[PDB]
Amino acid sequence: GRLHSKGKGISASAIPYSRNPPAWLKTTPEQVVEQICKLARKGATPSQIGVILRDSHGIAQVKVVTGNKILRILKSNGLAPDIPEDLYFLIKKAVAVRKHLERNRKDKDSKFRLILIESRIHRLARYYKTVGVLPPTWKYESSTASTLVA
Amino acid sequence: VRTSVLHDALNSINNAEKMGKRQVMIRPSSKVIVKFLQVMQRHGYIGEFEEVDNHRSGKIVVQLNGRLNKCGVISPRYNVRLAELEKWVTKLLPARQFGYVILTTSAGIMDHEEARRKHVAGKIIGFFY
Amino acid sequence: GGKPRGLNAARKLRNNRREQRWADLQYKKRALGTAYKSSPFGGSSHAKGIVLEKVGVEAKQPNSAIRKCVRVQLIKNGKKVTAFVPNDGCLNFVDENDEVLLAGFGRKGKAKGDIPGVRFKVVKVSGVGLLALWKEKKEKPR
RNA sequence: AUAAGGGAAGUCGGCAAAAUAGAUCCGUAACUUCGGGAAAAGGAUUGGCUCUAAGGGUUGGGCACGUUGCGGCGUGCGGUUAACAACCAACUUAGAACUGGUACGGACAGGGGGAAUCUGACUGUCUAAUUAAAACAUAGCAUU
RNA sequence: GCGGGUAAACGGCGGGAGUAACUAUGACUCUCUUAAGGUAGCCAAAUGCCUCGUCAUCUAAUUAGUGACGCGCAUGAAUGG
RNA sequence: GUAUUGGCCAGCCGUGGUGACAACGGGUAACGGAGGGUUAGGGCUCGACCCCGGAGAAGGAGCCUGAGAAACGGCUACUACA
RNA sequence: GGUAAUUCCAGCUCCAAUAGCGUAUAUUAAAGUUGUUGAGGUUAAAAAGCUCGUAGUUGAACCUUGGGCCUAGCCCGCCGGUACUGGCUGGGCUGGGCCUUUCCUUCUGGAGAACCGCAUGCCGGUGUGUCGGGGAACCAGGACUUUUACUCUGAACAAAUUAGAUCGCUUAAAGAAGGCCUAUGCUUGAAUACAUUAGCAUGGAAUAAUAGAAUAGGACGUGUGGUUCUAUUUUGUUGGUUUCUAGGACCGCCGUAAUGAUUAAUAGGGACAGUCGGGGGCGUCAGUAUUCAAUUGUCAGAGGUGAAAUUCUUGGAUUUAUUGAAGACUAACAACUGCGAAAGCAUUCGCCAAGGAUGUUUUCAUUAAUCAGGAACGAAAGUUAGGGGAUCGAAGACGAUCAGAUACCGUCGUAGUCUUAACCAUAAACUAUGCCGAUUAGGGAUCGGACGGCGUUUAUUUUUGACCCGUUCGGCACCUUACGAUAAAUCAAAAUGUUUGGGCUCCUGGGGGAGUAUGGUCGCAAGGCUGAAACUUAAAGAAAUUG
RNA sequence: AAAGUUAUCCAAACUCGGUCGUUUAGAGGAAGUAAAAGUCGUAACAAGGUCUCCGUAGGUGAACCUGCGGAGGGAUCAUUU
Ligand SMILES: [Mg+2]
Ligand SMILES: [Mg+2]
Ligand SMILES: [Mg+2]
Ligand SMILES: [Mg+2]
Ligand SMILES: [Mg+2]
Ligand SMILES: [Mg+2]
Ligand SMILES: [Mg+2]
Ligand SMILES: [Mg+2]
Ligand SMILES: [Mg+2]
Ligand SMILES: [Mg+2]
Ligand SMILES: [Mg+2]
Ligand SMILES: [Mg+2]
Ligand SMILES: [Mg+2]
Ligand SMILES: [Mg+2]
Ligand SMILES: [Mg+2]
Ligand SMILES: [Mg+2]
Ligand SMILES: [Mg+2]
Ligand SMILES: [Mg+2]
Ligand SMILES: [Mg+2]
Ligand SMILES: [Mg+2]
Ligand SMILES: [Mg+2]
Ligand SMILES: [Mg+2]
Ligand SMILES: [Mg+2]
Ligand SMILES: [Mg+2]
Ligand SMILES: [Mg+2]
Ligand SMILES: [Mg+2]
Ligand SMILES: [Mg+2]
Ligand SMILES: [Mg+2]
Ligand SMILES: [Mg+2]
Ligand SMILES: [Mg+2]
Ligand SMILES: [Mg+2]
Ligand SMILES: [Mg+2]
Ligand SMILES: [Mg+2]
Ligand SMILES: [Mg+2]
Ligand SMILES: [Mg+2]
Ligand SMILES: [Mg+2]
Ligand SMILES: [Mg+2]
Ligand SMILES: [Mg+2]
Ligand SMILES: [Mg+2]
Ligand SMILES: [Mg+2]
Ligand SMILES: [Mg+2]
Ligand SMILES: [Mg+2]
Ligand SMILES: [Mg+2]
Ligand SMILES: [Mg+2]
Ligand SMILES: [Mg+2]
Ligand SMILES: [Mg+2]
Ligand SMILES: [Mg+2]
Ligand SMILES: [Mg+2]
Ligand SMILES: [Mg+2]
Ligand SMILES: [Mg+2]
Ligand SMILES: [Mg+2]
Ligand SMILES: [Mg+2]
Ligand SMILES: [Mg+2]
Ligand SMILES: [Mg+2]
Repeated sequence: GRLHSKGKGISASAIPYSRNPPAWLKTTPEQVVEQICKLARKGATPSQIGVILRDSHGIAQVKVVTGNKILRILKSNGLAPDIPEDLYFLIKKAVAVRKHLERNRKDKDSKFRLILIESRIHRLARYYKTVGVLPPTWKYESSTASTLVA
Repeated sequence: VRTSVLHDALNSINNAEKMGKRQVMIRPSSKVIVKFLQVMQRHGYIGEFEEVDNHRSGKIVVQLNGRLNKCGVISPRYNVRLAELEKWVTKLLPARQFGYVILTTSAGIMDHEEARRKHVAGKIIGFFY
Repeated sequence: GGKPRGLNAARKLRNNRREQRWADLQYKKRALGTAYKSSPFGGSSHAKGIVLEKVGVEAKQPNSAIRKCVRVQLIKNGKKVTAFVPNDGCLNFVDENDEVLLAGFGRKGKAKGDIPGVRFKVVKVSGVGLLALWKEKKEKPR
């Protein structure tokens, strides 16, 4: 099922069979990218630019409209984040939970939880290191990890 | 996790045939599966098959008409010389007159009977009778 | 069921095998060689000894008899064991200090029949043979 | 103070005396409150003379112009001497050859050790002028 | 005076007869007796008269030493084991 | 130095080498191999011994002659027997 | 075998092998009772209490297929004639060329034919060949080609042995001998395959791994600048220098090109939205009850048991009403209902972090499954230091029953039962049933999210909230049925297993001795983990039938 | 060119001490198995006359008893406004 559970949910999204824009879209690929770059500099992580553009006006899938992937666009325009967003958010969650635990000494379950979060951090960092996005000498030290997020 | 789509396909076919069905569902499709089906057809053991092509992996629908006894898969792909290839036919085939053991070699996959005429050996992938 | 099945997993199967083999009684008996160490016979078939006295032992509950065993002194290591005398009437022939020859019952380290705690039988006395003397094929030397 | 051979056979009792002793290098048990026991037990070297090696300090680094009488400066701008040259200064450590009536911490100075039992946990204190101990005190524990 | 509590308060914590297919012992049982009848432990020990107790070890020889045995004249739990 | 390479040995300078993918050590009633016994197939067990290779002449060391020996139906010395 | 012995000691008769037969020990089959092929793990011996995680094992799909042709070789079938030949658009079978956007790298040298033609021979070409327009095929040499695994064919490799061909030592076990008319002679054999691990070459290119262009540091050009190095022979000889030239390394400018990025797995990770629960931690609020205490009224009994007594009582017991204090616990609601990895979790409210499921035309793109050692958690009881100490109650003291009663019954009662800071790591820790993945039959309930619909109820009222009908996802469960499985009880898994192979981890082999002795390791201790041997025995054990 | 001689090297052999492995004696203490017509009780198998079993702690001549938390392998698959 999932890495740490026995649940078997299947909630997800289904990609339509068609790979062509609808006839009512009438939006060129060139203009959208600059809107993407302004929102990226405005602060949104690549995750929610798609949902905000989808909700606000028109484009549901950026790939079919422009022929290029969203992160690829940001990388080619020099706006890619230094650290991947999923690992960034996982670190932020782990630091905030540790911050709660040192204040609440006898919060007995969160000690068990921290092992799961840190083990997933180590597995994802090992993948990123073995693929080359992060330098091979990068290490996750719990003491100063709070500075990386903010 | 899924470790043998071929094993899943043959198991589902064997179950449906034992249950008297006429059509079967195979979720994953691969080159080994598709090349397996014509080999099945050339001896009359199955009928028409259709593979609908969704963009993910495709599916398989083969049509059965009875006439099929069993179809199994050997999971560890052993290495067999040419001289002892008759040991396997002695092991897991009811008789030499009918039944086929399928091998994979550098010249495509084929049954053990045409493989003997090709004077070639390789790895074992399944059997049917 | 449940064994490793991979194509390069022969190491787990052979290494796991030896420990499991110890669970066999015959294997343990051979491997520790207690017969070479603990058994009265030094892993051999026969042995020679000297009789010291004749003792009678009563059988278990359903039967009722005296089995007429004998005490023997081993030359090899000087320990004391008890042995049986087969056929009938052999006790008269077998005197004290008679240089007997012994063998086993074939029960492989456990008691045989109704005779308790005795594992050996006399084959020869003064090197002539019991059954031959019983059938008067030979005469016991003095 | 010294004594041939024996080495506690003397005596209530090894009382008195003798034996070991510095430094460098090896090696070190049972037990344990894991801090110890431990310098455990038990071994090897130590002179004279002639040499070798190691451990430091101080002063010096290119052009391009302008004042002051070959020099102190004021500057601007390059390179890190593949670390060079001179002078100065006490001791500590390691190694080699030769040498002797085989001796060398040559005087002085300088732990005998091991296997067990009784008793008090330890350091400490008292009958000045016959008893320093198992006696007293101690931290800890409990009660009013 | 009468009636309750209190032992890390002072202190205390027993005798006699029978009984298992040899012999020995007594698991077991009757009996007198009051505040309770020495539990866990330990021992010829600095505490035992009979005593130089009995067995083993150390010695050529040991009233000495050590390890065990326990109806202990008269061991024993903060008078602490 | 050896018939010759080589930490085989003598000096100087670095701090290395093997290991859970089983190192290191303890047992072996262990000379190794060609091979013997037993069979549907897969295996289990034996192999001092007629063929090939290695080591030894009671236990250790040292050496002459000779192309070839650290030899024992060659020598020297100790230990135990005689 | 205890007085008519089918089983002992004898006589008759009979049985098995036969110049051989019995006994002891070792070893193999028997043994699918060691099990890769091929063995059990709900109850017969056996799934670690639970989760994370390292070695180790296993890992989703995707890249040149097909067509049209033509012909060679090689078998086999058939038909007949005749020893035996042709034929059959016979069946193939192995290819070897083609074109389809694909076909096949490359240099030099040797060698050297074919095709057309010639002179002479002849009757339009040839043997001439000491033909030239030649240039199939071969040989000997240079330059490049992802690398492993895998398979086919070769080379090299011991005599003996095994299988195995030949020869009548009178046959045979053996042996490599012998044979032929008549010979003063001739002739032959003394074979062959396998071993099988590692190493050396060749063809095939499926299956299983690996590398390549993304900050272009990418491919090409006889395009053109360079800036570096080398040096054949040619100018008489030698030396020195230069030019052109040939080749090698590196860096620019321009041009050429379809200029370089696979899907988005009912695999996984992350984001977002409305929700859901007795999941966790801290603080706070409430509830009766129990015990104790105070005030108030009366008078002889009150407790408990099959039945009594111990105990409390006019020094007013028990009971009645009001008030106060202390600690523990949250009835009914409460269920074949919910949450958590398990152990476990129920009074109100506030704060803090965490989680599942649903919805989604958000995001990354194999990031994954099980794990030897290793690590976190782990009921109750127990241990070390403080606080608290209502109720029960190990130990203990009394009252009864009984022949005895150190118990069951009744009145008291210490540790403990609560909490703070640290240890212990075992339970029938049970679903006696390991984890991941695929398929297999009908039904109706039910908890959470989403979607559709006819109506009722109701409000500063509509949409929302409550009820009803149908579909779907994810759970805790249940009834019938067997095509299936088991020795059976029984099972939608305990099925898809003699027609036996999806991936991963652990444990058992007749009963006792024994979870014992000893060694090691953790802990203050109690104890935990690992874990034998001597000896003894023919039965223990499981499910069901009749009593 | 012989005996003898000085200094290294290769080194048998002996003495003392340390360590590893095997066999074996030992007062006394404490277990297991078998053979019994032994003594004392009756814990378990029926609701075995107090339902049985598991973990933990204490107590008693002995089987055993009691406290706390679990399990049914139980003597209940089940009780409605
Ligand atoms: Mg996992
Ligand atoms: Mg799923
Ligand atoms: Mg003297
Ligand atoms: Mg003297
Ligand atoms: Mg002396
Ligand atoms: Mg004396
Ligand atoms: Mg005297
Ligand atoms: Mg003195
Ligand atoms: Mg010393
Ligand atoms: Mg000492
Ligand atoms: Mg000197
Ligand atoms: Mg000295
Ligand atoms: Mg003592
Ligand atoms: Mg003192
Ligand atoms: Mg004084
Ligand atoms: Mg004094
Ligand atoms: Mg006593
Ligand atoms: Mg005494
Ligand atoms: Mg005394
Ligand atoms: Mg004593
Ligand atoms: Mg004495
Ligand atoms: Mg003396
Ligand atoms: Mg007294
Ligand atoms: Mg006293
Ligand atoms: Mg006293
Ligand atoms: Mg290393
Ligand atoms: Mg040997
Ligand atoms: Mg041999
Ligand atoms: Mg030989
Ligand atoms: Mg020799
Ligand atoms: Mg020699
Ligand atoms: Mg000789
Ligand atoms: Mg010789
Ligand atoms: Mg079995
Ligand atoms: Mg059972
Ligand atoms: Mg069982
Ligand atoms: Mg279990
Ligand atoms: Mg695959
Ligand atoms: Mg009143
Ligand atoms: Mg409530
Ligand atoms: Mg609820
Ligand atoms: Mg483990
Ligand atoms: Mg607890
Ligand atoms: Mg307390
Ligand atoms: Mg009671
Ligand atoms: Mg009470
Ligand atoms: Mg507690
Ligand atoms: Mg357990
Ligand atoms: Mg479990
Ligand atoms: Mg609705
Ligand atoms: Mg039964
Ligand atoms: Mg004894
Ligand atoms: Mg009972
Ligand atoms: Mg039952």
